[PDB]
Amino acid sequence: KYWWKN
Amino acid sequence: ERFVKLLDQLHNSLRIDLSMYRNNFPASSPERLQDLKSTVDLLTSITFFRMKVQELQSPPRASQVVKDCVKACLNSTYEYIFNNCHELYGREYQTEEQGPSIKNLDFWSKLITLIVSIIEEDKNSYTPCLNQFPQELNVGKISAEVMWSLFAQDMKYAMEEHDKHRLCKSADYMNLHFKVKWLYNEYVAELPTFKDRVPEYPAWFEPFVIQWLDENEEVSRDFLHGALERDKKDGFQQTSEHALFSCSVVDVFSQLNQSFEIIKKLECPDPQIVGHYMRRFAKTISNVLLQYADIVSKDFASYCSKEKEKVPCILMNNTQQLRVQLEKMFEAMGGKELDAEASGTLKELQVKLNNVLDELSHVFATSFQPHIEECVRQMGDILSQVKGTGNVPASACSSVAQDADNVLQPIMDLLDSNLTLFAKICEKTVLKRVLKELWKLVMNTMERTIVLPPEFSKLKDHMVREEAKSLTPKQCAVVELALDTIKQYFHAGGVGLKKTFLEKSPDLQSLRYALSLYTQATDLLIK
Repeated sequence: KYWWKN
Repeated sequence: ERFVKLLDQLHNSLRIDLSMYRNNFPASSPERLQDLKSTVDLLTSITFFRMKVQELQSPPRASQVVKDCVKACLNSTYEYIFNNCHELYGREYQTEEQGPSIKNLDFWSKLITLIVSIIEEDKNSYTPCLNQFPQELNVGKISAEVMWSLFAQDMKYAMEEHDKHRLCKSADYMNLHFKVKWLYNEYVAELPTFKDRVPEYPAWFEPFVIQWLDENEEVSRDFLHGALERDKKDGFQQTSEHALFSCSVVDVFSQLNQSFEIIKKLECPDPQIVGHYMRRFAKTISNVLLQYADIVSKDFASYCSKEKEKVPCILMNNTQQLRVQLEKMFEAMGGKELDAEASGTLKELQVKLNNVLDELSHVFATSFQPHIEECVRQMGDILSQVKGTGNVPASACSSVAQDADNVLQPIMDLLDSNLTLFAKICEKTVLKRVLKELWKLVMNTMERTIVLPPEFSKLKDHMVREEAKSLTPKQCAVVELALDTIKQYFHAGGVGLKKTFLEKSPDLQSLRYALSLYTQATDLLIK
């Protein structure tokens, strides 16, 4: 998944 | 005619009496204070008589004569406490070669205390006692002026002497400067003579403050080498949750601000001199902070490259924090209004620090350089295996989109855990700097791996560049899409680089031009 969501 | 001389005799006799009023009429004795009042009454009456009857152009009247007698007593009083300073002090206050010394300033601190006792005595006693001419005779007011003026004459000479020999601790000069300011502001600053200010006293101490600053810089620079080792030995721990910097940062700026707070408490009323202290202290801030940066930039690599990666981020945050807390000092030193040459060195310091965060970020991003080249060679190999698969079952077909994912998968596995780690522990600027740098690195490696230009070879006689071997249509498409995807991956929906920046990135434009040589199959004439 997008590295910038968590 | 023998009467006019008998009057002069009497007038002169009272003049002698009042010219030593303090000694002749001790504040201790209420009745003696009364006699002093009677004595001034008698003098005015004699004067009033002469002015009404005789017409000798009026010698005073009264108030100016008493004033001149009071000024005399003060000159005598000052002489008394100057010659008896030590004895008067140790007897009433406390906790040889007496008089002013050049080995210590004790004499002057004690003299100040005695001066105050005198002024206070003239305010609390005497002033109410001598209330005949309120508009024109304020003993306490005139006591402060004379006492200060006599003190200033000696203090100026003393400090010129101390300027030549030094010999005392800078602390001792600093404290005396402080105690004088208190005396001046408490008793003198609001006097008509002085109200226009530009007082001369700070100039006496100016070279002693400069020396203290010179010593202060060498003390701060010493405190630096220590705050950093204490931090390094503690392993550059983030301080607390939302402060992405370490302890050495808060330590340095506390030290710098305590030192600035010392200058501030002097309350120097001479701006030209205040500019001098600011010009000098700015040099201290520069040399201290630049040292912090130079200390870190000389050790940065050893923590970076090989894991871990938290420390290098914090060291960059620290360096950024220097930038933000400098500006905070700049305002505290009264920015814009600040001395030009002073603000000049600080603004030249913001530049130097900025051009260090850049240097630092570049070193950090380059610590990934080998692994990136590996991921990029890996993605060039995968691309070279991209084929069209027409007459083949629809489930066994690999789409352009699926293929682009497979190309980017190596470099994404690398950056994912990372980008993610950053941003979580970097200030915005630090993160943006790292991303901008990692961006340039990926674009460059791609330009020099999957799309290296055709080589030169000798053609007929003069070495021409060979024809590029065009990518297949499916290959072109997979490249394009993969490229467009990396761009979105670095934008990160509004936490990474801005879309405007990525688009006008010269490193992207060079890669696109390089790509264009091989991508002839799908490039449109007429776009």
